[PDB]
Amino acid sequence: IVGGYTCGANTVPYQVSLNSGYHFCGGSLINSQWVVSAAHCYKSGIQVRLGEDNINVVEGNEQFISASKSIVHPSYNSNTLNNDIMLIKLKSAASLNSRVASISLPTSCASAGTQCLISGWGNTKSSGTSYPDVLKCLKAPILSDSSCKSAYPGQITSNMFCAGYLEGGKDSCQGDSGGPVVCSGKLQGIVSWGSGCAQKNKPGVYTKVCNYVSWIKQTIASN
Ligand SMILES: N=C(N)N1CCCCC1
Ligand SMILES: [Ca+2]
Repeated sequence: IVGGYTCGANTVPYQVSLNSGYHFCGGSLINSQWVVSAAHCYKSGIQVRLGEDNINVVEGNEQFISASKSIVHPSYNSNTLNNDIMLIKLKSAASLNSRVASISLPTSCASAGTQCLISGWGNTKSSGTSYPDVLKCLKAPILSDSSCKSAYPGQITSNMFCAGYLEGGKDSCQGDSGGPVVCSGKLQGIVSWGSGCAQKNKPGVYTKVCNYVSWIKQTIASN
């Protein structure tokens, strides 16, 4: 996250870190046994880390649980990033409390102008590299579809939205991928792609979760 603030320990209780020997992507806990992340974060050998603040220090609220099954969306296209969503099943259920909690799925899609919270452990610089150890947060609005399409001609599908600031300076960045965009207490986006980080006229692009609720629910019911 570029241009954000330190969230505070366990203030984003649905945020997870995906670990394969190191943090590589975020995700969101949607019930006690399932996480949703970005398809472009897929790899084998995932450990899900819940209850994290500092990802390099054991602070006492962590739960570390291996994945048993990953499911990339059937129509994910790695060239265009259309349908950039995956589900991860945990080998055992997490123990839910005030510091480790699920986030609700939306019943309706959010409109442009709605303020949302984006969070992650990704790079904090738009030039160069500095990775934080503690969770960072950013408040940002959903942008109109017309603004989003004008920023990225030919690249925005109905399964994507833009959020952030056209003036630059505040955005998600590398290592934030897969993490949550929460608006009015519901999961509306997944950190997906963008051009650089925090550049003028190049806002972040997010997977539009409201289009996937039926697939999520059906998949969880059957796996
Ligand atoms: N929001 C931006 N700029 N991103 C998404 C996360 C990876 C880098 C590009
Ligand atoms: Ca920790």
